Amino acid sequence: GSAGNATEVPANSTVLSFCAFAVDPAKAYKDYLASGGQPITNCVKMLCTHTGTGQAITVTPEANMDQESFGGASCCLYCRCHIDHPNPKGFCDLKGKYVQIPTTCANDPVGFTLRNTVCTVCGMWKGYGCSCD
Amino acid sequence: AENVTGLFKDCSKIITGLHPTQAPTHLSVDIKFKTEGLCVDIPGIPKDMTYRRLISMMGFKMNYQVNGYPNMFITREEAIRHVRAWIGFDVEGCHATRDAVGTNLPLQLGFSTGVNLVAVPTGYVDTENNTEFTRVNAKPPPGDQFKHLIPLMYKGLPWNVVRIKIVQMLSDTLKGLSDRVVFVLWAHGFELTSMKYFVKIGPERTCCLCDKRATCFSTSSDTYACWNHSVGFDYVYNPFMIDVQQWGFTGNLQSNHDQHCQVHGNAHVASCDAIMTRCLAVHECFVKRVDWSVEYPIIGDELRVNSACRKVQHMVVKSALLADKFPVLHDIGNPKAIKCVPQAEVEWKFYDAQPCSDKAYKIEELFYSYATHHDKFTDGVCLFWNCNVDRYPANAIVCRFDTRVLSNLNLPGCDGGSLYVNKHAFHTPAFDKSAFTNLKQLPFFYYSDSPCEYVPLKSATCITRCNLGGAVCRHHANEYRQYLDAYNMMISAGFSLWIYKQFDTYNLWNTFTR
Ligand SMILES: C[S@@+](CC[C@H](N)C(=O)[O-])C[C@H]1O[C@@H](n2cnc3c(N)ncnc32)[C@H](O)[C@@H]1O
Ligand SMILES: [Mg+2]
Ligand SMILES: [Zn+2]
Ligand SMILES: [Zn+2]
Ligand SMILES: [Zn+2]
Ligand SMILES: [Zn+2]
Repeated sequence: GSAGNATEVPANSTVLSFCAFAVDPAKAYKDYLASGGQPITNCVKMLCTHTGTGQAITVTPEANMDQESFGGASCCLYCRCHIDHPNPKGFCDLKGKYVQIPTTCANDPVGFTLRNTVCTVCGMWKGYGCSCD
Repeated sequence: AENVTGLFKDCSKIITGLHPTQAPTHLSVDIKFKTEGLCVDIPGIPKDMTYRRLISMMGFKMNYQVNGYPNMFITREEAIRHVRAWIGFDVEGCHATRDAVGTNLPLQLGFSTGVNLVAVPTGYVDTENNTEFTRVNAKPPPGDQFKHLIPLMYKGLPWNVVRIKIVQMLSDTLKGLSDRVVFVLWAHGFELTSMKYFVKIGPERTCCLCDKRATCFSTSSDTYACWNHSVGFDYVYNPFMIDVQQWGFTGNLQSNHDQHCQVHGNAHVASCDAIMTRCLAVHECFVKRVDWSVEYPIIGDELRVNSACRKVQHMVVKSALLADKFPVLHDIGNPKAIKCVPQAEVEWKFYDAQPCSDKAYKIEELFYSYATHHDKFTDGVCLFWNCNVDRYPANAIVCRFDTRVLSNLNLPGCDGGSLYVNKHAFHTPAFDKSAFTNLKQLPFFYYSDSPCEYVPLKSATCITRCNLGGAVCRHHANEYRQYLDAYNMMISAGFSLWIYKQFDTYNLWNTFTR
């Protein structure tokens, strides 16, 4: 009877319904973008000092004049659609930590976390960028 | 501002979630972290080390267009094209009472097939590390009419079991019949929600080690499965569904079902609900008569049955004309001229409810009912060949489908009638002895008037072209064998033959006079 606490805005319904059922959620999302569908919104956006490391995974928000900061779980697709995580057992990386995105690419924080991997050396975004390699 | 779904509505009884990390959304992070339409990290007020929050799966609401991905809801038209890919689907359910509130779990699933699968209440619970799919405390709905759900709480069954049993139960039912699945449901919300458990979705795929499109999916080892050749498969790759109620029905399902079909009474069991949904779809679509523009591919051996059917038709109506020498023949249910015996002296009149437009000049537009028409043809013989009616007149030759026989051709229907599909599916009324009360059953016989020409056999039953001898005559002995085979084929096909009682095998002998 609700009788509950509403976690979601209608604008994200179809996308989230779509990726929930999909065998490959990741593809389904990128595909859905191509179709002209809107990128997932409502992710948690951090008011920040914006002086800090550019590191993607941080225990407290760390941002740059270029970067913006988001609560990790809201930026993770698997956390967001409440489906199992690609890591075989069982755990998500982004949950419990803040995640930083380039402002230009900040429109779709959810996909950004899918597309890219952090470099193991400096613990920073690869190519967006990295002094390593 | 602003609107909310709620879909993935947080059903936990916790006040004050959720830390801005380990918060799925801005909507829930405690007011304490929110300022100026934003969120901010306060190290002082910590994220929870342990929490369990039930997430509601209700209101899935999926309408989307992606090139590689098929629409899983279909037009009424497209739903006719594929029939008995049709399965009625309804899920009774339960509420989570204890550590959460405000969502419905899928207690008992039911289908057009008599089967009912009951499951342990389980749901999706968010935790610090991940989302987990787990058993949940739950209670039955309040009503006295829901009092029957209580025992089902304990009984069974793990979902890993149920979603595997579901596939096989669908598998052996749809294996020969169709390439796909379509779900027929009355009010689609909860069943869509229920579907989340046993269904994964994606772009079309072909069966591993097989040609046909893949119905099933296996998480155990990634594979895409055929309807037939799958086994031990948990998930259903690409189901289709159609919501009947979307068709503008006035009332509740039971009212509309019971209007037409009385063979299904209602026990609240999920199946008995999921069947009723099918009758309606059947009736609404198929009791409208014989749209001829629809082509359903055939498997199998209907062609043989079709040829055999016509073949036996010719034989019996030719003889019945010879033996009793009728002046006129009223052929009822013949949309096209198409005399079965092409050459006969007899006056041949056609009657049909839906005469084909061209070639409609010959035919009288008529709907036969014994009540009205018992008088109206007193003369000659009447022929109803697969024209299913109010009880037949005393003078007639009739072939009728006996619905009671099951073969992959005929599908269940309303009420007690089976919808028969060879081509151009014909819904036929339930088989009734009383309909034949004026007639008698039709014994097998063979008739050939021909000049005569591996082991030979003697048949007491026939008119042989030559009976003076044994007498096995190599042309007839073979033709008799071939005809009987085509007769036994269509009698196994579920057709039954009935004749006016005046008819006698003997009178065909006098045609052998000279
Ligand atoms: C009887 S079925 C096919 C059988 C067909 N007579 C044959 O042997 O090919 C299709 C036709 O049945 C006719 N039909 C069904 N019920 C009828 C009725 N009560 N009165 C007249 N025609 C009927 C329809 O009008 C329709 O054209
Ligand atoms: Mg239902
Ligand atoms: Zn995650
Ligand atoms: Zn690096
Ligand atoms: Zn196969
Ligand atoms: Zn019924």
